[PDB]
Amino acid sequence: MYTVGMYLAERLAQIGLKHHFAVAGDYNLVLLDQLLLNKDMEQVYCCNELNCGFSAEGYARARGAAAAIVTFSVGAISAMNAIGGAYAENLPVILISGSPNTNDYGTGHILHHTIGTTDYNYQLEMVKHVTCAAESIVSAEEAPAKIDHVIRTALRERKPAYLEIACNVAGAECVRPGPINSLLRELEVDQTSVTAAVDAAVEWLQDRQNVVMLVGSKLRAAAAEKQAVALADRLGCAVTIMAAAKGFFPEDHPNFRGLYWGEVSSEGAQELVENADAILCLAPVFNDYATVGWNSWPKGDNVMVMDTDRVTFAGQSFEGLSLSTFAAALAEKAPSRPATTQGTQAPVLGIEAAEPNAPLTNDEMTRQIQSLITSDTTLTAETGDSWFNASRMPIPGGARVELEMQWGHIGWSVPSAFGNAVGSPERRHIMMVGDGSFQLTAQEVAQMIRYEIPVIIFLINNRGYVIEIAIHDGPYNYIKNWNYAGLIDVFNDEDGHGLGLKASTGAELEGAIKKALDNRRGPTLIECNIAQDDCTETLIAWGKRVAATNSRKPQ
Amino acid sequence: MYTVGMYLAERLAQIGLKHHFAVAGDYNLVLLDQLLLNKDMEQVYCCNELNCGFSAEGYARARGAAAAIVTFSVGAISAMNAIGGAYAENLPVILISGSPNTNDYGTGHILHHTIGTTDYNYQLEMVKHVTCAAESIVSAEEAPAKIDHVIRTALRERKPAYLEIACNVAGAECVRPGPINSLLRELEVDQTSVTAAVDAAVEWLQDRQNVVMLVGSKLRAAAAEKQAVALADRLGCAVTIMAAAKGFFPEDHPNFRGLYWGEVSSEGAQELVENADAILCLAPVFNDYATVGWNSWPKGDNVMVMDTDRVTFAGQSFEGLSLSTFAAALAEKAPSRPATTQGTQAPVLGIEAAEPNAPLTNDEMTRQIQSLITSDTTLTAETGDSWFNASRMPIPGGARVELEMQWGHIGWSVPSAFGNAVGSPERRHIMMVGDGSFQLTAQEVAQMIRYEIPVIIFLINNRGYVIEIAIHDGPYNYIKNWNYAGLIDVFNDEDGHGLGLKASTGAELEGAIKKALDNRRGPTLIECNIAQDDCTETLIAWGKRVAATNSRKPQ
Amino acid sequence: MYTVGMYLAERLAQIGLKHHFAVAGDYNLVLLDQLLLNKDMEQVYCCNELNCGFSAEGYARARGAAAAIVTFSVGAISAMNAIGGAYAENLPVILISGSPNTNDYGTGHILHHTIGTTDYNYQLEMVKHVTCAAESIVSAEEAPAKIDHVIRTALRERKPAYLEIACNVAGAECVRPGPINSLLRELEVDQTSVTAAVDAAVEWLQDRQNVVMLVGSKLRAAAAEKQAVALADRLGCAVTIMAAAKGFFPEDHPNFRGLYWGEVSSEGAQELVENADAILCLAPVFNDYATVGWNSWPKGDNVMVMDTDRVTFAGQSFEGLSLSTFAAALAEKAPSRPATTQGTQAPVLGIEAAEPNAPLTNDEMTRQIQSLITSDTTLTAETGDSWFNASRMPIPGGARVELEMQWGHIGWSVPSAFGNAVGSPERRHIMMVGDGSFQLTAQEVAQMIRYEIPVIIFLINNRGYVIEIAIHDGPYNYIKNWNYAGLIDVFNDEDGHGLGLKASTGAELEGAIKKALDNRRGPTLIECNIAQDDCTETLIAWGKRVAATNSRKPQ
Ligand SMILES: Cc1ncc(C[n+]2csc(CCOP(=O)(O)OP(=O)(O)O)c2C)c(N)n1
Ligand SMILES: Cc1ncc(C[n+]2csc(CCOP(=O)(O)OP(=O)(O)O)c2C)c(N)n1
Ligand SMILES: Cc1ncc(C[n+]2csc(CCOP(=O)(O)OP(=O)(O)O)c2C)c(N)n1
Ligand SMILES: [Mg+2]
Ligand SMILES: [Mg+2]
Ligand SMILES: [Mg+2]
Repeated sequence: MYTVGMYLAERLAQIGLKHHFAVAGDYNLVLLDQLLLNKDMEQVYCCNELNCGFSAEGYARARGAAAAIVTFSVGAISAMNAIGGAYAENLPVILISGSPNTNDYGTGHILHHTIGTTDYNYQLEMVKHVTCAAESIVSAEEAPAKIDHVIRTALRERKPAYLEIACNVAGAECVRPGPINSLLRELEVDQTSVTAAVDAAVEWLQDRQNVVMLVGSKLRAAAAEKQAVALADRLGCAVTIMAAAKGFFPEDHPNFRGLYWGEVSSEGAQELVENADAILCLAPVFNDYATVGWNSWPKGDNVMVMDTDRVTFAGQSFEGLSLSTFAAALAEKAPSRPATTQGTQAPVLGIEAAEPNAPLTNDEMTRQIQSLITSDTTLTAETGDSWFNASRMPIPGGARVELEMQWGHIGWSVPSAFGNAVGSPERRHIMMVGDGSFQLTAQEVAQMIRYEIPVIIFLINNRGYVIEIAIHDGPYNYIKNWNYAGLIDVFNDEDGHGLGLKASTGAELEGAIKKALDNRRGPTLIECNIAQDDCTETLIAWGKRVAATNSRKPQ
Repeated sequence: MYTVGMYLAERLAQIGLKHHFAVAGDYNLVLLDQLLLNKDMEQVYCCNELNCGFSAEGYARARGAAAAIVTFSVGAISAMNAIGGAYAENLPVILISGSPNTNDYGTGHILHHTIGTTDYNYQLEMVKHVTCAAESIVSAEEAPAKIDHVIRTALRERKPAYLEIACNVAGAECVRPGPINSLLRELEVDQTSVTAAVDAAVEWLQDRQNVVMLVGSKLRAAAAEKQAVALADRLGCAVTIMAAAKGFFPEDHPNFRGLYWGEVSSEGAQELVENADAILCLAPVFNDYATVGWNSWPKGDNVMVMDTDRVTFAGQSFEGLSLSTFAAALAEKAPSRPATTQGTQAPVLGIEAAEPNAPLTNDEMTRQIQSLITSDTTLTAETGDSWFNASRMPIPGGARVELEMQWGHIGWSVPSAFGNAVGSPERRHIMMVGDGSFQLTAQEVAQMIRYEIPVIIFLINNRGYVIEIAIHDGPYNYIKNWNYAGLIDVFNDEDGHGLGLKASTGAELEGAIKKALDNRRGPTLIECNIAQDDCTETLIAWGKRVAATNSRKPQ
Repeated sequence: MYTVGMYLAERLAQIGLKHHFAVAGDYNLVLLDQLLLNKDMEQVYCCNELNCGFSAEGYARARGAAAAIVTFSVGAISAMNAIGGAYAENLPVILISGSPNTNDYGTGHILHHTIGTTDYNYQLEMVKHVTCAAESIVSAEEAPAKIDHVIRTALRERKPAYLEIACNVAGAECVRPGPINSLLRELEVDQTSVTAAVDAAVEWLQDRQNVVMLVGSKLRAAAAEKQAVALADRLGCAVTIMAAAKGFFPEDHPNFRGLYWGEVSSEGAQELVENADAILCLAPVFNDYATVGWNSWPKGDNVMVMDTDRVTFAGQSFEGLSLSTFAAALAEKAPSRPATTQGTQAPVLGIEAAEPNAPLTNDEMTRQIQSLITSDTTLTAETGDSWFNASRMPIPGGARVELEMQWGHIGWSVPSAFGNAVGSPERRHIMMVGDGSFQLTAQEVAQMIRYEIPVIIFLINNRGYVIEIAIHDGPYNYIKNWNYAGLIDVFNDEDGHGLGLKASTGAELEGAIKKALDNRRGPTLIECNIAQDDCTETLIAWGKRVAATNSRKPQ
């Protein structure tokens, strides 16, 4: 007996998934059983569906795709928040939901876990707004076409997708999937467009001596990181990153000149980019946060925007190509433009160590975290002042930084780091999460414990929502303090090997970090006591610009 | 300076809210400031937006309405789950989201907390599927009409509604709201219909000696609890409840004859209902869980269905009336029909006290919890075996029992008990939650601690999803155990006055209950060690019927 | 045998429908049979579903409600345009669609008249955007509730609504509807609010001497025509209408002072409104066309806006009332304010009779049409220069003018007049329609002929889209000329009593009108030869303002 659920599981295995995330409910139990029969995947359980969804999202940052299985409505609607986040962050997460028995359609039956009307279609209609494809299976006959359609579309678009499978069809006899080379099939490229684009680009660079590359947060989605390097080596020009693009270009590189983020840029990088004769933007996302409230937005005659399927410059826009293909072809023909590398250098941390027994500062915490980042390290940085600490940390080549600056859902980091570490266990896994963020999703630390995932968690306990205080202060920014370190042994109970530690000084942090490195059978949470008043100066400047922009009057 | 947010606050206070629930975010901060200016309300903060929504939902069970305020997308989509919950359970919860600055509409700008496209309307489009009204405010001029339409429709339909307010409109100058008697305005009743319905009902009851009232879960939504009592008193007939209707009819009543729930009914009640010549159903919801998988569903010649706005019986349907006005009018003219009360008795708990040092049983735990329920007690019972324990407990008249049997989102109980206790602090608040459920929403116990809410939480630690085991067993039912009692110390830190206790015997439970009653400055969690095998026999019988119905094969 | 379709037919009869409109399709044939069994209604067939929908719309203008019955998708989507129009113009039209057999739900079957996917819900999801209620019926048991919900909501909201009925459920056995007084039940009014609103309104009028009523296009939707007269009688002030409100206030009232429409107002009416101390706006719609491109929009301190459910003035807004109840209560307490009636005059047509043999002018045509308008005449005026001719015609009390100025769908007038004449056959029915408009819907004249409906059609053959030429000229405004008068013979064939006549002079028009008045057994089309450049001066002035407003550059 080969079933619909096995077809799904076999295709998920062919994507490269070694795991999928689940929360059981009576609409998906038979489905979950079919997925357990597949030998190439482990079925990982989560506390709640918001966390399950974000676990899949993190797994997708490790493996290029992921799958989250939930129950109808009560499960799926919370997961839709994580799916919207996958869409925002350009990740192929597949959300599969159990759905009502086929015999209930066209009857007028009221069903459990619904709003209590005869419409069972509302979940599909809701989820279409946060997915690139969305299908519902009510027969075994139609399942192959729909399963494959959602997976193929997700992988090609780099966007999440949705399936629902009727609870009484997940175990129904289904045809077997045929063999494949890859489930990712790109669109065929138009060589006329690439050629005309390259030649136009070469002509445009002729009278432009000061050239800067600006790397954007869609570069990984374009699968063009290597072609970005190739291009950079032939131009020999300065390379900068947008905040959300950290780790998508090696900061090791001899021509790297730091972070462009308007008035909160690395030293020199603002005037570098803003005075350049040619700015080559590689897959940028110029949203209100990245532009510091619409103040720092490169555009005009001096800008070339290289999106994932398009390049635009000099009054022209060339389409039917990929960033991968255009960057590779332009690399062949690009002239030397080294001027912007001369009389500049890669930015440094600029934090000399603190007196080891003094109260722990933000700079000092940032310094020790930075020293932990190897070339086999993944650092997950939460929305909060962690964006601004992570943004000023130099990293070695091969190191991966995970940011969620488009969606910006606080608490993302805990289940994301869990999913990421499950998907790339060979790497060292670090995360920086604020106290506020941590409270939304804290319970997934228990699943890190259950599955023995050695994430090192730097909890910044600054007694509130500090980034919100820098935008607009009020009573809503002040939260109930927990003993975050002591939470670990509650989640351990009898079995677990999590470790909960405290650090109120440089010397205490140093010692906690040693014990964290040695703890291999579970996570280690280092509660860092940082003063509420002790945040980055970059956060305070950005926050003021964001507050002004959000509050600007109507017309 | 009178503002849009102030207009909203004033109307919310006019509904009778003394609290509203919020999670801050930059899209709603200015709105939160305006709501804070209102003298008649306190602003209660939550850990996450899912919990914030269920806290409002619990508050609405106490006060008849509630408000949750969230930020765009990252907040709102989680809260949509709880709003779907509010729809399912017929509760006027208003969800208010902060939304984008008016100046970004029609520009093409990409905004933080969005999926990254130019569509800002997608949240409104999603939330329409789980609300009775949903509006978007982008000007102070239109705000009054949209605020009032949302609030009025919610209250009248007994369904949740949605508002989004542009972050730069919340503090814009607005006209003042006029004085009101009540924002609940009902539809005019059609007396021609009432009269004909009553006259037809009297004629239908002429040759029907065995009459039984079956009280349903929409009776509170109909605002017809008193009229139900008047009708029972006049008929003098037997009165039963459906599982979801507990506390909507007084179990004190001399003519009460227990729970009707198919094969898992109280003693006698199945035979009583199913053999009656007339069954008067008052506001039923005959879903798949309530009918035990379509096996126990009263319909046909012997059945009268009284919906909130309609009566159906004897091949006729009468509308333009309300359950309240029809029940009253029928009580005036109803014949005496006492035959079903003669010789029978109201059902008894029937649990003998255990030996005080024997390992704690489900029965013994149920016995001690049942003794805590007074006429001023609210018992919130979670989806789990707590549904079946709660449904076999007799309660005194005036006792309130909260079940979420249509939506059935595990974890609902914790934030719902929180909001309900905040809304009715004069009452004693008891909570029955399973270990599995507790893990989804655990963190809101920290808000009970923050706001000093003396909920007594009976945590049933049976080491997994036991109700899911009764449907279909597999590895997905077994969760990571926590030290649930010890979690209270973590949430307390230095501030709090919550108490965490364990009970493994009848005597240990007794002492923990006594310390629970004496703790007025915070919640008391009592972790009860119940065996995984030791669940009610009703759960097992009901579980098998549900599995067989859910799994029935396609056509 | 009492069926679902009979329940529907009986509820439609109870609203006051003596007709419903249909286009047969295999999905609705059985439903159409059920409807035909109803003794109180005739079933009227239309050429196409756009026309069917607009025929219902016109019927609703006569009788307050209407019904159009169509087939799935191929029928319903065209009808949605008319439904959109009904929403725009505040008319309770019920669109009923046949839909798929219930056994196809949850199967994956591909069905005829669909887009060819397994989704059959897409029609319902589309129509929700242009309706106040939308329900799908897949069982006889649920049919009564859904039928009554859509009808009651439509009548109370004064908006259209949607039903779909499965093609195998329309003939299914149903319970019978109970007797009613009226299917229109209003919301109970809040006396506290009315009292405060009237008392603040009186106080506000006490301090303001020059008062002017401005009658708006939602006054009929408010059902407040008579209360408006009472208010005008107690106030004794000048009364003006907005263009779309023509006929909603009697123009031979001694205090009527004409049309307010910015710079295209009738003589003296612009100054009268714009220099007033108080402007009482009774149910206005201030769209871009009504305000002459936002140049003439009364607002601010001298303005009181009475909506259908709200009153707003002097920094306050009162709700929980109706325009009907509020204006009646204000009519008993308001002060006398006659100053704006003194000196001024009710405006006249001001067109001298042309020399009878001179080429027909726009003025001469307008003069002769104005003469036909009696107290029991209904004039349907199409989008085009007819808007501007109708708006400069004085009409006696009781006369009705139908304009579609919110939706503005050219061609609406032909099927609208047809439905209106079917619904109000005791009246004289006149139509003004342009050549361009007529071409979209000309075939419904054949239905006028079929059903012997004596509409007098004045077809203005100005050879193109003259209103669009005044906005912005180009080749898209010039259309193929037809022999419009000769079309009547084609539709007559050997059977009908339509008359088609040409008028190129005042004498020929006079002769044609006399023949039109004598033709009782069918419509009379009078094709009037009007020069392309002979359009009203008001159209030119208005056209320029609209063009400038639409083209205004982005920011
Ligand atoms: C789900 C969600 N809710 C609310 C917000 C709004 N928000 C953004 S940053 C922030 C504060 C984060 O606090 P913390 O985690 O303590 O970081 P800190 O700024 O203190 O370092 C909030 C409440 C959000 N982005 N996502
Ligand atoms: C959000 C959500 N996810 C999943 C489910 C499916 N579900 C129903 S009962 C249940 C088990 C609850 O277990 P517990 O709280 O331990 O109570 P017990 O049955 O053990 O008494 C689950 C996972 C649900 N109802 N809601
Ligand atoms: C369905 C539809 N299509 C197009 C338009 C745009 N439009 C508005 S007025 C008009 C011209 C109408 O021409 P005619 O009926 O001859 O009247 P005239 O302007 O000549 O008086 C057009 C095409 C519309 N309102 N509705
Ligand atoms: Mg913080
Ligand atoms: Mg359990
Ligand atoms: Mg024309």
